[PDB]
Amino acid sequence: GPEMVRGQVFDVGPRYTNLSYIGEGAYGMVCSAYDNVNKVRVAIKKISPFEHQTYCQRTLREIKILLRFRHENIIGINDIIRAPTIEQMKDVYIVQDLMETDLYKLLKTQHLSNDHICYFLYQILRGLKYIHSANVLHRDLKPSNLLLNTTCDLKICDFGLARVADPDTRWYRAPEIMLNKSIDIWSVGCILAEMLSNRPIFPGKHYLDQLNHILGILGSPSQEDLNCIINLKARNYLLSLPHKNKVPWNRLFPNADSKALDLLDKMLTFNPHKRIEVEQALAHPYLEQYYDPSDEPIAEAPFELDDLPKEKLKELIFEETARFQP
Ligand SMILES: COC[C@@]1(C(=O)Nc2ccc3[nH]nc(-c4ccnc(C5CC5)c4)c3c2)CCN(CC(=O)N2CC=C(c3ccc(-c4ncccn4)cc3)CC2)C1
Repeated sequence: GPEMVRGQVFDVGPRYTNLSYIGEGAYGMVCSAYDNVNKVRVAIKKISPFEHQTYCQRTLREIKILLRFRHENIIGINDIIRAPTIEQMKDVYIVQDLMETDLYKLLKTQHLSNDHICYFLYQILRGLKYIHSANVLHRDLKPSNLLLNTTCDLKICDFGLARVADPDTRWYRAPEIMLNKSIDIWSVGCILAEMLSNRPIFPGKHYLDQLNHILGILGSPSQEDLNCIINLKARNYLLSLPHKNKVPWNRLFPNADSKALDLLDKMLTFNPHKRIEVEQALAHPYLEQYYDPSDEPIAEAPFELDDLPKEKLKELIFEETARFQP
């Protein structure tokens, strides 16, 4: 009865037909499909998380957040398919917009132009404005989580790690998280850097090597950065560390644009309190030809702690997808 992709039941018909393998990952499998009802191309992805709570946790964030968000530079959810009773729900099928590819695949095939880089960056920070304006952190910004259509339109995906802000992949992890909302800007910076060099800038093997890469290019932190840390054991680590001189951006990036390296700097500042916020990164000279606060929306309804048994999450998951059932 049901369609099937690489020996994987896709029980999404009769509405969704002509299914085609796009990719896979720990999450599940993603597919291109035809919506026979709205007569348009979509992406369906089959998730099977009900065994372990952290899967249930990521499933529910993904759904909660994306249903609640509407933005031009954020992948929405269109429809969601799941069994009509909670006992029999083993899988969720989340239908979203179809796109051509992600930034990860794009970088592996082409060195981009300052034209491609200025626009992509503009759209990222645009997306991020909405997200932060909802008091919400993505927490996992990176190339493979920025989707592209043939029109060079960029959309941000995967809110599996999303949280509400509340001060109480490694290569894009901000330095404060190896020690103890700006954490997104550091990712956006590391992404800017990769788009410049077609190389990940800070490719650490482990959490300590990650720092060494970071301090390798920034040099050792200043007095006031060290202060604004308040972790002692962490800070004690940093002190124990041989002095390393700041690399000027333009020696790592010779053929790169003067204005962008000025934005990268304010983006990759060690001190989280000093680092540029989205609002301003937008207002930076490098994005002068794009920056338009009229055309740069903010969440109308800003936002939720769920460390619960996988049975209550399965309930909430069922509850949140209810709106798609007769
Ligand atoms: C990176 O974007 C990939 C995830 C993302 O959304 N993909 C995605 C979404 C919409 C899309 N439209 N068009 C394309 C598309 C079209 C064409 N070419 C591409 C690129 C060439 C690849 C992409 C596309 C791709 C896939 C799912 N994910 C978010 C997610 O679904 N959630 C967060 C994580 C969850 C989860 C993770 C792991 C497990 C689990 N792990 C181990 C065992 C069991 N379960 C369970 C749930 C479930 C909920 C981010």
